[PDB]
Amino acid sequence: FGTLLGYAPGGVAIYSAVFRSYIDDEYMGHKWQCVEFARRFLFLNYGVVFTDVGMAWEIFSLRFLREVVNDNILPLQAFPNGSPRAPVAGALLIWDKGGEFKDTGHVAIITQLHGNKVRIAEQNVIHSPLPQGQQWTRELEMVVENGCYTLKDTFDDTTILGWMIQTEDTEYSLPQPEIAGELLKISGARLENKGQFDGKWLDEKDPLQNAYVQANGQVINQDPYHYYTITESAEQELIKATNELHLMYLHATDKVLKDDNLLALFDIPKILWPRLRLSWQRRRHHMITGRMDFCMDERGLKVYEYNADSASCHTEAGLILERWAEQGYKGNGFNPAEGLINELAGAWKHSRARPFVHIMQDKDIEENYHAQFMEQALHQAGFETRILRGLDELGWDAAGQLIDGEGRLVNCVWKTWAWETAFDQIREAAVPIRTGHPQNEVRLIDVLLRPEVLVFEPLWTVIPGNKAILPILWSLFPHHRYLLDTDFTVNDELVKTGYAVKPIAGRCGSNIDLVSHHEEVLDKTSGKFAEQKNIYQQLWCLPKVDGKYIQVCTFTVGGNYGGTCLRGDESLVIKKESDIEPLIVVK
Amino acid sequence: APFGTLLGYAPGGVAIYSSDYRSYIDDEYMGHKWQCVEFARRFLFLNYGVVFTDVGMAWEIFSLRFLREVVNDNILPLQAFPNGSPRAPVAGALLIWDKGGEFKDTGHVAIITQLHGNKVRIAEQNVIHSPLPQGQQWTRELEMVVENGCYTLKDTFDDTTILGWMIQTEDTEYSLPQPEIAGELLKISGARLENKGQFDGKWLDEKDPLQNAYVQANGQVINQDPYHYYTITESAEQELIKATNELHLMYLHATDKVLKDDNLLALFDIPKILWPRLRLSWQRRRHHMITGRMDFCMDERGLKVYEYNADSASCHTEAGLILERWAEQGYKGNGFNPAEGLINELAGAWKHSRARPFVHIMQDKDIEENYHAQFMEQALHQAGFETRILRGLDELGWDAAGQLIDGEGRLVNCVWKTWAWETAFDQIREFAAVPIRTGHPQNEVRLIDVLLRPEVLVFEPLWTVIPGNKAILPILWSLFPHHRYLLDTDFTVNDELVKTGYAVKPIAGRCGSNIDLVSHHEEVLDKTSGKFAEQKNIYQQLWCLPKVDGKYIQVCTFTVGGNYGGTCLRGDESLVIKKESDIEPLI
Ligand SMILES: Nc1ncnc2c1ncn2[C@@H]1O[C@H](COP(=O)(O)OP(=O)(O)NP(=O)(O)O)[C@@H](O)[C@H]1O
Ligand SMILES: Nc1ncnc2c1ncn2[C@@H]1O[C@H](COP(=O)(O)OP(=O)(O)NP(=O)(O)O)[C@@H](O)[C@H]1O
Ligand SMILES: [Mg+2]
Ligand SMILES: [Mg+2]
Ligand SMILES: [Mg+2]
Ligand SMILES: [Mg+2]
Repeated sequence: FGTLLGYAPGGVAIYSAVFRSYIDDEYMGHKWQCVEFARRFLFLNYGVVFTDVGMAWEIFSLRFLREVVNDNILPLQAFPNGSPRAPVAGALLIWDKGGEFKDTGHVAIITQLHGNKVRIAEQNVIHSPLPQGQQWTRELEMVVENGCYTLKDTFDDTTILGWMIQTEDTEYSLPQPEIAGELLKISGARLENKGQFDGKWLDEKDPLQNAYVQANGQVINQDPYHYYTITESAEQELIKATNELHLMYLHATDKVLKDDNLLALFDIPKILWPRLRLSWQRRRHHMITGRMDFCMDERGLKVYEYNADSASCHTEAGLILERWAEQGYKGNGFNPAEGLINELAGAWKHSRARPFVHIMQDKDIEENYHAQFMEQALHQAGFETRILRGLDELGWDAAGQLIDGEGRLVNCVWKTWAWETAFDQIREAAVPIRTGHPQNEVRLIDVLLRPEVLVFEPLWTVIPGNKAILPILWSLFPHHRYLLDTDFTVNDELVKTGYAVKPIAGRCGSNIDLVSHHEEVLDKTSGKFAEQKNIYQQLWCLPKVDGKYIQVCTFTVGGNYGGTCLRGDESLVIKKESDIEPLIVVK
Repeated sequence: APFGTLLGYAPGGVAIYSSDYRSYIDDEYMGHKWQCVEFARRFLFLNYGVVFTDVGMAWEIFSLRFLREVVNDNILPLQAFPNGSPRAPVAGALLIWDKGGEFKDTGHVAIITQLHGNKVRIAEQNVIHSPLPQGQQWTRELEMVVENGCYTLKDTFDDTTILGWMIQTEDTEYSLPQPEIAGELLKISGARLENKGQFDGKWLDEKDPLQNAYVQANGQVINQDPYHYYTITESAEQELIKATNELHLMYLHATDKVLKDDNLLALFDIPKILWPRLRLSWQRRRHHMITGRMDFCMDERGLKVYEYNADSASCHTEAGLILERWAEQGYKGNGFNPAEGLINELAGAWKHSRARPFVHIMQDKDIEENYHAQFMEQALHQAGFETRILRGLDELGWDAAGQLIDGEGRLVNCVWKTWAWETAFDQIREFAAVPIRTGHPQNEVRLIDVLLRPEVLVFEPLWTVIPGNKAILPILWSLFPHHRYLLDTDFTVNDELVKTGYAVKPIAGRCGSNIDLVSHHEEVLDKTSGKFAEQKNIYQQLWCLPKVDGKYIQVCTFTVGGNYGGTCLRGDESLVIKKESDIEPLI
């Protein structure tokens, strides 16, 4: 393991959790699989990288590479084995899962084309030192007949999907694989009632679970004997979409922070602009968790919003639903969010956070278990926490430093508070924060914006959590399959489709108005944000399944998929009071 | 309060320490703990993401006409208003003091934190060294008198002079012209020493390996008349320092702009394959440049810069040591060696480079490069590094796997090259990634097989080829039109250049090779042969060196870690300075 075997062109080493391979703070892969080599190769040689993928064969489905130096997105065309499009050096070559590559699939780099052969460089095929100075691992027979190009693999039971090239030229290239509507259908299921949820099924021995009870009782939803399922094909679409939209959202965030006209649309205090930028530039890789809201049904997959600032439901999807399973599911399926705690613990272990982080939650019994759920992650990652319930335990020394109750310094914190809240305190000649007070009255903004404090999630995360970014995403990725047309007005095309009126910095499902392509108000909610800037997002009603509208939620943990959860409501607009609906992935 | 003790915070949480006798924030140099400039610059960066260049004295800030936006190396305009100006001294502006009274010769600077119609509050660092009133975010209050539109401030001191304030804005109304220096101060004068035989035998100490290195190459000699020297006024040096820091920031801005636009970068004739790396380099090794050298024409007419040797520059030993020996040996006046601390500031930039513990020095087998290697070896040694000089490439070879190793078999991972990158680029002009060897029968390692090895960390960084290439001159002209120090440089002989006459110069040449100086009369004032005849030329406005005491003197300033590192001369019987032109003692 790890023995250096040789080098691909340009001098890219080839070898045979704590195996994460990074070059700077860019994730190359897992040591030392086929994907890690192809990614690193592309990263050291062309400054580009493809998004996270579970299996190597999932690569052949991407249609874009990211250019790191400027978070720019480039077009990547795919080509089937046997194409007029010739397989040039440096192109990605992918294998479907099958034979030698049972389930994984495979990927390598074409280092050199010939007249009757081709040389590829790759990892996890060869585990022996290569001959002095030879920069390739295998050769593959190529058949050039009638302008068409075919590659023949050295194995006898492996399908080669094709090669890929980063180019605008779409000629000879195939279309982006589109998933079957049926495979995306959500459908109800039921457990056999043997009184499995008739009592204290939630383990009250566990402090975390018990905190949940204190805030919600022994309840997940009205009927715990009923649950829903999604095909394992859907979860994969969910993983494709989550990872892909995650990059999109950042590509737009960077785009926003690069032009005062675009940033100006978010109504953030103009005094926080330079700080937004600086935060983006040095904490771009420090985001920890996020939740994406989707509509999923036979029509396809659409994104409503990306709660990137401060999300929740982690405890529910990643702990309670597990208990529910362990308590009453005897099937073969699985909870798409089972390993959320670890995913998070992972993200924390690699976050440049201080050894001792203060957890800042509000004095709401409902946040208690959320703060503790996260504290579990931080503790699993080896950090020291101290859960601050409200701003009362906070104070300043004589000089002006932030100390907690025990009297220690507060320089690193993970908040439950949304940044827009601290923003509010500003909207009343440079970030006005107190550094001392006769009564020691410390405020939220007096902590989160104290330059010396390391906050999670980062400041810039409020750009992607703000809806003013949706119209921008549309502008940059027009007619993208997961996107919904949204604008800061009701344009001609929207007036025609119907739309959702939404406050740019709202949440909980507040002040949302749903108008049809007719005139009628399909549904409306109240809220505290009825006075802020609204956006209008193309309508796209939630699917009703077994008497409840259902919205799919995935989580992002450090940029990548972290799980899926369900949310149901008797009405079209999911709200804070909505129920969590058990979900079980099936194949 | 002792040194380093925190007394309080300015607006936004910018701490104020007691400087009762160097600070960085990430990778950005802020100042020296804890001067008035260290706080002034830190305030701006933490609050506004901008910063102003390295200044010798705080009073010099008032002469600066631009700020730097760090998050994108963009340059912002900064106007200066006299104290007594219609322009009101808004909060956040810079308040600069001229040297005098309480602020003797250092001068002084502070930040206006708030206005009160009849008063103003400011924060600073090297004025009061005692804790401040719990919570008070200012250090002093000045009386602002407003009489008929004008604004005047009165400083709490009776003998000091307040220059005015500065505001980053495009509105030049009420503002001051960027001062110019009286050409008479920029004149280079000839001087002579009393001949009492100070330079007749062996004045260079041969027991010092360094000096001996110099002598084995040049003998006990610097120029043809060691008794004659030149002088410039301390004001000209200040100007020279002013210009060096300014141009350095300019070139770096021009580099950023080039690596952000393919249509520009393409004018450099750098093998495409390297583009992604050029970019990656600018991004990581942004602050890793050690030392460069600028070439100027200075005289009553003012200051012009011909080129900026940022890749590989020499003359460091001559200026910072041999001339030191010359003075210590035959000078007894009051003037000084403008380059005396090179070695010390050199060790400086190394100590703060992200350099690896053992650094291989790579020179070419030139009895002349030996002392430039060894001189640099001293700074490395002083900054605490282990070195081994490599003369030529015979000593290099590869392991069985393909790793670069030196004579004594150790790994070559870090390197300070004497070689010019273009030499390595040339080995590319003769694939699907940079064509380097990671193995070879005869174990024959080329230059490029080292500099472009991904694991090999080199100095100077790859990107420096850009500023070092003269295709940047036209770009620089384009960005900073009729700039005080720039010369009209284009890629063709445009109308204007026909009028002035111009220099024909290869974009990637050195030593003064293949230069053609044509007059407005359209005559060839001078020519030089060379090995760069066949590459792309740029044409720069003629601006002949001045002739002083029989020779033409060109001024040179060293850049070191981005800031002025000293000055030296070079004279020649011709208008063209070459590798053979001698160094002339400056004082
Ligand atoms: N374009 C749309 N078409 C149909 N329904 C929509 C649309 N946008 C939103 N909704 C519904 O409105 C709810 C609220 O919209 P959403 O974009 O999630 O805003 P939010 O208040 O920021 N969410 P959250 O932070 O989870 O509480 C969703 O959960 C959907 O059920
Ligand atoms: N615009 C100009 N007008 C008049 N003389 C010039 C001009 N540009 C250059 N020269 C002269 O030509 C010499 C060579 O030009 P320079 O720009 O230093 O090129 P170089 O060969 O890259 N320098 P170097 O790397 O130090 O050896 C200068 O030192 C001057 O003596
Ligand atoms: Mg939502
Ligand atoms: Mg939301
Ligand atoms: Mg020169
Ligand atoms: Mg040069």
